[PDB]
Amino acid sequence: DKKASDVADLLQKQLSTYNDLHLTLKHVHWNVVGPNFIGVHEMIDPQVELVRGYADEVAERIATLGKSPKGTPGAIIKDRTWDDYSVERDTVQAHLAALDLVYNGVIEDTRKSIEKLEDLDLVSQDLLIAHAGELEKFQWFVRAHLESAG
Amino acid sequence: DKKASDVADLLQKQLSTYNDLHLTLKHVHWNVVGPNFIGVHEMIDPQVELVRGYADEVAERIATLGKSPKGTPGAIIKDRTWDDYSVERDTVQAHLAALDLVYNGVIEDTRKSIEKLEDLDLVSQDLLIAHAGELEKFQWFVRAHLESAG
Amino acid sequence: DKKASDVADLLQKQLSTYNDLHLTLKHVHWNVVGPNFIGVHEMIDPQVELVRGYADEVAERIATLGKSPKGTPGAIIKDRTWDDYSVERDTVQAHLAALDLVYNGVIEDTRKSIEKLEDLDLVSQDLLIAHAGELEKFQWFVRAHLESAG
Amino acid sequence: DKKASDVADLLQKQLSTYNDLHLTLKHVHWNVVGPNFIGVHEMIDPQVELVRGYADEVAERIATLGKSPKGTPGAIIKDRTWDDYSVERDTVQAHLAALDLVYNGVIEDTRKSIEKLEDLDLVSQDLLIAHAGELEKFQWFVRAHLES
Amino acid sequence: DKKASDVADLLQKQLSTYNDLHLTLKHVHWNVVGPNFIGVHEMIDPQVELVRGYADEVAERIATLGKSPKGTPGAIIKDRTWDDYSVERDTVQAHLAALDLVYNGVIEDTRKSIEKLEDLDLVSQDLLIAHAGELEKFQWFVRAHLES
Amino acid sequence: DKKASDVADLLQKQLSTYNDLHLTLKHVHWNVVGPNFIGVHEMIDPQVELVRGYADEVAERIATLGKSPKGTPGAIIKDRTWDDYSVERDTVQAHLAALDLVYNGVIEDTRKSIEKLEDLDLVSQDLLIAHAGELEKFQWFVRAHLESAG
Amino acid sequence: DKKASDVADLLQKQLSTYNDLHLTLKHVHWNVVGPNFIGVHEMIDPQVELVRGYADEVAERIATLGKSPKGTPGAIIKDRTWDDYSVERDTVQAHLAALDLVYNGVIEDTRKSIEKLEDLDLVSQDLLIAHAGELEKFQWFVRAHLESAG
Amino acid sequence: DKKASDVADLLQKQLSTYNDLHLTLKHVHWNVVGPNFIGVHEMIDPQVELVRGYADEVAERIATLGKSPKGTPGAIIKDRTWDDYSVERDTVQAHLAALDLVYNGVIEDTRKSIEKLEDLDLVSQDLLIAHAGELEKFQWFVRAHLESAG
Amino acid sequence: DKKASDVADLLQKQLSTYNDLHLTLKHVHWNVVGPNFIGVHEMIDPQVELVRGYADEVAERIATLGKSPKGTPGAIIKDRTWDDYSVERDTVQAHLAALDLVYNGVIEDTRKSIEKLEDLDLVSQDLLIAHAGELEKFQWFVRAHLESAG
Amino acid sequence: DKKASDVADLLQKQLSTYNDLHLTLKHVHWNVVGPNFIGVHEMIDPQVELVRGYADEVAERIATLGKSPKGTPGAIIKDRTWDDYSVERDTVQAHLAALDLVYNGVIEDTRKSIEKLEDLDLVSQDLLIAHAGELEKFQWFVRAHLESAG
Amino acid sequence: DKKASDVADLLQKQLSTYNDLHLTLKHVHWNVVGPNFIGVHEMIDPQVELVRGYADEVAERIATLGKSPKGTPGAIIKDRTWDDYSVERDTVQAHLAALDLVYNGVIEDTRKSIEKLEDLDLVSQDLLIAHAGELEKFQWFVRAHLES
Amino acid sequence: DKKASDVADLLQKQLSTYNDLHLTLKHVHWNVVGPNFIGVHEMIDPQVELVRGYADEVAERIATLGKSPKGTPGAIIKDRTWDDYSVERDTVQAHLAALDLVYNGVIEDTRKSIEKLEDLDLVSQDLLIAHAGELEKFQWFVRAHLES
Repeated sequence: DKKASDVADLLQKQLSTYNDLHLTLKHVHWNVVGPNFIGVHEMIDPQVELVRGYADEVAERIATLGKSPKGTPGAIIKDRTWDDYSVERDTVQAHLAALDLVYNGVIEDTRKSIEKLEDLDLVSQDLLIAHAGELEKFQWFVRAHLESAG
Repeated sequence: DKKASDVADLLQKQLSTYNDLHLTLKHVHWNVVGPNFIGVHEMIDPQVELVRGYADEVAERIATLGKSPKGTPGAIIKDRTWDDYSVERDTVQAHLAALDLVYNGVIEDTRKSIEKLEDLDLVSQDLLIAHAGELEKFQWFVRAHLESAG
Repeated sequence: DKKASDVADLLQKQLSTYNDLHLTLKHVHWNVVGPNFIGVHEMIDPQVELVRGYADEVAERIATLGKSPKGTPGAIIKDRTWDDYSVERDTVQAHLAALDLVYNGVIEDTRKSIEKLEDLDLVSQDLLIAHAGELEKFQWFVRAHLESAG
Repeated sequence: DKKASDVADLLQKQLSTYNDLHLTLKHVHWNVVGPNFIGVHEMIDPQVELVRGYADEVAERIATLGKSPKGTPGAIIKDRTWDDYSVERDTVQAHLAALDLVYNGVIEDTRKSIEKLEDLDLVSQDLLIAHAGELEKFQWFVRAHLES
Repeated sequence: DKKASDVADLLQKQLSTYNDLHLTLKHVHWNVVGPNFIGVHEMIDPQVELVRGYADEVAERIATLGKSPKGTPGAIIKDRTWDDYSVERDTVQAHLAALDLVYNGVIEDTRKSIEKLEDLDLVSQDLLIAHAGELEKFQWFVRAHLES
Repeated sequence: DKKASDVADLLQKQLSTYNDLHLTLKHVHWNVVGPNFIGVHEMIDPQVELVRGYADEVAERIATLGKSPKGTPGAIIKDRTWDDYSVERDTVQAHLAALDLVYNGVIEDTRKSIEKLEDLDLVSQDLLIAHAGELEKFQWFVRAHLESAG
Repeated sequence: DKKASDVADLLQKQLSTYNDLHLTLKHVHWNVVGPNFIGVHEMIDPQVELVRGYADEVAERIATLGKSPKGTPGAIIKDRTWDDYSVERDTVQAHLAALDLVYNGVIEDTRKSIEKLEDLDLVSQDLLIAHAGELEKFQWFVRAHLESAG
Repeated sequence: DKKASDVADLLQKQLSTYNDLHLTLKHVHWNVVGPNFIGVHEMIDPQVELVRGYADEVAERIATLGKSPKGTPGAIIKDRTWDDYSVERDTVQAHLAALDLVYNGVIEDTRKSIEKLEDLDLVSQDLLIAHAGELEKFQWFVRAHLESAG
Repeated sequence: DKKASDVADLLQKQLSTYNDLHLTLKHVHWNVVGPNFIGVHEMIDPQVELVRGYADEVAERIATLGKSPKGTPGAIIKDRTWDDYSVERDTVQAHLAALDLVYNGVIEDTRKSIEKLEDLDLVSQDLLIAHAGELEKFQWFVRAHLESAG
Repeated sequence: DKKASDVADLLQKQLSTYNDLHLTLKHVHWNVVGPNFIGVHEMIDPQVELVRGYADEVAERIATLGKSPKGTPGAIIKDRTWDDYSVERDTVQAHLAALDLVYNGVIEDTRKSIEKLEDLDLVSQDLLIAHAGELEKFQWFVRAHLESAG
Repeated sequence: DKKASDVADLLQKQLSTYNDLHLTLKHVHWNVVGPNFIGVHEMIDPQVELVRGYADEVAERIATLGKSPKGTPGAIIKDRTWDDYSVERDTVQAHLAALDLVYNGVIEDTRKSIEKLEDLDLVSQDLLIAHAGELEKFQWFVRAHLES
Repeated sequence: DKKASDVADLLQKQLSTYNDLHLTLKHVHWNVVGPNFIGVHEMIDPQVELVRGYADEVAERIATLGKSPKGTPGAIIKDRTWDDYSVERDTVQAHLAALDLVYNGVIEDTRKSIEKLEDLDLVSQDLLIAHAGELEKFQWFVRAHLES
């Protein structure tokens, strides 16, 4: 129960971020309009599944550690730090810029936890290190759209 | 814009209920313990996908009608009427009883909308009528567990 | 069969609308060019699939009703629906704008046949109710690419 | 509940029809001979699975409505209002003709249930309305065979 | 031919058993409730398809032997020597117990046919010997449930 | 591109032949009846698939050559090829006999375009050489159903 | 080497019958014409694969026993007893009648071997007993065509 | 009937060579022993299917042309020119050397026919040109085994 | 159940033979080296699959008979069958020779259990009859790699 | 290779733990009975799959390191880990309780090898880090079935 | 043999083109940015596999013709007559324009080989004629992007 | 950013290794002859796809880190520190021996990068650590061939 409790808490934070993340991901998928919006749909779909699956992993890891994971809407806002995605019906430029911002928080938060799990739980850390690869790759695809010349 | 606006609103309610629903569904999947918890996992998994897909349908129907659908956590609690699933680490009996309750609201709410869409939009109604079939069947599987003799 | 004759007549118009539709749909696929034409390709492919399928259902339903379904080119330009598609090799917006109007008539015609079937054949009605949803959803995606005039 | 018992009762009549139907579908499959029985084999197979699935759908709908669905041979006999299918080893013509008559009842009974369910249960009605389309479509393929 | 009519007759008794069996399998599927009915759902499904397939195998074997296989509800009643399955909405315990008894007969009847076919038709015998393995294997899973 | 213009012209005729062909092919599918009609169903289904595919290849080739491919109903009845199919609900032989003649023209026209392409475009020629094989093989199966007049 | 040699010989006979069988099967597939010839194709195809596979089994069993199996054309006629299928371009009635005859020999020959292997090799016998099931079922489908009333 | 008759004859020759070929192919598959015999099995299997399929193509092309194709064992030896594979239980070296020889005849014979079909039937020629690619590639894999240094 | 006890006893020996077999089979897979070791890999993989499957059948049959099947390591070295496999990292022939002898005992033991079951349980017998065929076929392939001493 | 020798040694213990593990895992599968035994079946099947796979990875890694991996029964009971599984035909809780303890040792041993590998081989460490996650997740599911003593 | 060495030589030039092509295809895939790079991603992927497969087809054809096919980076440089693709992170417009020019050469070189092979090897020619169709089809999709 | 440019640089060296590697893998595939070249064919195929995929993974990682990944033949030559693979049509023994030496460098270079990335980028390191396992596993199968 020693450090496991502490790790379990770190994961809960991650759990709420993922839930909030795939909800948001879906939200923009539904509200993006404009010329190149099919490409955005194409790009979001797989990420939504990846993140949803990461929520399952993170959640099942919290339970394996001994605590009870929370996935209800209330727990999402309680844990939440990143306000609430506020861009609605809009273009690819607006939603991508906003999403890039969302990922800065997600990636930065994931890096810290990986750093914090170094001496608590290698397994749980490896879990986060695997997620960071896709989280960061995705942000790049997002950024790549906002570069009409680079 | 006439009645479409009104239909679009009815759907938004449904959209938030579904989002809250698959989040909750997942929450119990993660927190159910006890002897017959594998059967509960088995039963929940497909429902989580069905409901998630219904969220996409309902959401894409709101946009098709002309309004902007909301899937962020904030919109879920704003629209929300059914509090916030409060059963955590627990047995199959407790979670199923709670879920049966959750579905009473979901099914009852879906029936009204189907009733209200009768003279507004047959298509959107057919969408809800298709969902009601699975929503109700699922509740029965849930109830079936709580019947150790019937 | 008297009402069966009417219903069949109604479906025949729908059939010809569907045939002209997938011919037209494919026509644009082969003629859309521009920086984002591929997004439109990936949008049309499954719609052609669906509409070719809908034509089969309507044709088979008509036969089921005891009438001979007509699918020859002469039959199509007779029942007709819209001016023989006049956009050749052109931009994405030029094509999508045209497509939008083509879908306005399809959806309107579908809406009317559904009302007329209300008191004639619940099964044939159900067929169009099912069709309307995807037909409307598709226009939506076409319109999503368009966003001018404020 | 008192309006749902009415829906459960209809459905059980519908459930027994499906069971007797997919058994009969297999029976004709096993006994059709003649130059083109192969095609009738192909035509019946997917229908058998469709109807076997429809039986499942209705039985589950009955249990959802709080009643106990009946699927034993005895249940079929009790509910059955028609005569046991009586064609044995025979021509494609003979079976397809008998089957045409069978689907006349199946379809007529389904429409009457779709008609009653109208003011009782729109969800249960939707279930049958969906079935109807397939049952009637299948009867056409049976009939197309009969028009030499 | 006079030794093949004997094989066709056995098989028809076997064919009616399978039909009554896969109908009953579905029936219990539709009526099991309780904490662990989900598993019994999973356990019955593949068995249902296996038995539905076995019915097909036997019916075709009968037609191959020159006789007309019977698969209608009426055929089942005529051939049936057992009582219609009588358990309705009930516990997993109740159905699995009733089913255990059902498979006792199914298996006993199959061995007697495997025993007669010995000197009548080795190919038909091989068909049943193959079925037996699955029928008995399935009865064990039913029984494993009963040993609390 | 001068020869490219000719080649493209040649393909356009082929395209319209293919469009009329799968429309016609499907027309008979919906109208064949008789004791062995299903054998004809199973014969036509993959042929419609193939011909719809061939039209796509020819259309894309034409575009590849710098021309705008035409696939509208008006385009089809203009280039035309055979009298608008005139067999409605009829027997298998009645339909197959008609189909046979329709294929005589297709195959003949293909044979000629292949000769003309001999010295213009080996790639477009190769496309028709490939098409001819299945087109001819199909007529064969149609004729196999027919065997009268000794 | 004792009885294995004898069993190995019995199998070689079977091997040549199978090879001759799938060749013949294919021959009629190619030469059957008439109304219901699609059904015959449909029926033959799977049998051709089954029999071809039985040739592999029987052949690999001969090698496993210690002898060298022969699949060349010469070995087929040497072992052959049933002349050489002599029906060419022809109808379903003619080819089926001929095939029924071919199977009488095949089935009768298979029964004897099963009978002869009873005290030589149970495994090799089980192999033949499995084949007999399909060989006999197939003959029935063949006979079923020649019964326009039964 | 003019040249088609002549082409039909050329194909029959090819048909018998293929039949004899896949029989032989299978024969060596069953009789190859030694260290690297798995690789030989691996290599033969796909060729056996390819060649069997080529027999179907060639055969269906003969019928499409108007003649009756022959696949019975008798026709194989009548048409046959290449004696009868005489290597039995043996090593990879022996069987491969023999097979290389078999293919020299097959490839050389195929080249002539392609050459002879140049002014008779382009379609039938294309059929043979497609086969030659695989026939020749296969011979190379065979030769590659007999090169323990090259 | 008296005979059921004997039969079960018989199967238990078979079970342990199968467990030692797939453990041993996998042992060599990991230790075979040499120029043609991969051919042996591809040979063993499906055999391990099959034998692991056979163990499941025998185990389940034993339970079906009312006995407790034993699959622990202690159970295996008790019933035993052959000297704990003693070939480590070695050549292909060294391993295959050893494998050959291991299969001689398996096949012999199977042959005996099949005779003993003759008058006890036709179903359990049928199970081994089925197993014997693949077990023997596998030895064959092992022996095919070997061909020394004339 | 000195450290490579140590690492290999470490993996060999892991290998034997994995072999005993899937043998034991399968042992219980065949011996679990009770009202909810099937839930345990469906829980064990993929775990056996995984553990058999892990053994292959560890075995191949050991060989990759230049050592001979040992997978014989004698090797397993030598390295050993826990008392030869002693629960035969028994209840679900009786089996799962035992399984729980077996997994405590596996996970602990894995945890230690991962620490020891920290400074010897990052790749072999990564292998166990990957294994630990599923091994621990599985214990979790086993423990989820258990919930006594408050 | 002396007429086959000519075919092997052509093909090696063709083999080096394909290798440099599927490497370049991946390179543009990795460096396209802008509003619609996703589509260009989708468009390039299947082409990459097609060309990687074509490289295989030609290399095997060369070995079949008795020569040793060359596929190392050094082989590419030796055979290469064009300049290394030089566009880095850049707009879809920039890469698709550069690629259009690349396929101009690829297609022109393929037709000249199809033209020589005419009297040398009809089978090898058939191989390239098949490739050409895909290479030219792909160049059209590249160009359709350029016509704003 | 100044610590990420270091990671991007390493990776580009790694990216050029993979490209030269999957080209070379294909090259040996095309030129192995002898009694058991078929197996070496099977062994190389999945490795080729694995390495082609790894090239993609690294290139994308470089673009994610803000740099432009280089995949053209010229890029390979520039980064390449080893000699172009020089074995032509030759025995399985000859290629597998040469390949063993090739993977010695590939693996040694990958460990040094895994070692540097330790304090630079744990995510990029994780990427290579994953690759290493496959690269080393593949080198063992190459070596197992060499131990006659």
